Amino acid sequence: LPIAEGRWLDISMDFVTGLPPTSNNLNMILVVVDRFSKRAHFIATRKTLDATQLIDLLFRYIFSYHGFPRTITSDRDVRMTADKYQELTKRLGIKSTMSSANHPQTDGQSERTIQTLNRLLRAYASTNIQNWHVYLPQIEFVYNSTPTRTLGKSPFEIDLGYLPNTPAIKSDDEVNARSFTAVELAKHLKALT
DNA sequence: GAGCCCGTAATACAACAGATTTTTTCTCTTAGTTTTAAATTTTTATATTTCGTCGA
Repeated sequence: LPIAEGRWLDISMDFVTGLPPTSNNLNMILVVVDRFSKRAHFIATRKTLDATQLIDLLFRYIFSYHGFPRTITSDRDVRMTADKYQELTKRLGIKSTMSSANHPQTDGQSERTIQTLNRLLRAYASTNIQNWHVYLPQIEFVYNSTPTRTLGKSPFEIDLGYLPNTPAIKSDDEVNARSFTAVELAKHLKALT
């Protein structure tokens, strides 16, 4: 699919199920992957919270509070083939670009994130049933800070510039400790783009 | 060629592809039922076993 845009104007998301319940939360995987920077957010949820009517859009917007996208790529799921979802996205100026009747490879990068997520979920899933909903933000923070392979830079520092706290600045420069005056961010952030 | 060390660095290969209940015999395990044979008495002559005691 088209390569990249201005910091996740193209985006992907998908669902996987089979997760064990903790508070009647047996979906808990609404993974949204910031395709350009591969920031790859995923927020806990459930099947019965919404069906794209009341609360699904609300945490979709609290994710989208950090920037509206311009293109979705998703599956033929009933939570996104509804008339309510397509029309609201059209009024938002954001395309749908659904899948092709059990062809999840259109959502490949989100599903590849899930494949990376599942291993880390098993790593952090010792307390499988009792209390583990605190681990998804932990898995997010670990996975974003870890450098990938296809780009050589961690997806956290690709968009935000700097790395998270406890600086372990590499031997390139001090440029990854970019937390200072913001009027010159545009030039080098476009260079990183 | 010929190989070796070591230090980087490419490199095909595979996982994400809704998850769960059933379906049909089998095989330990563990608790409830059923039929039946057996623990203490008389007893009667027979015999052998094994104690138990006594004797010069």
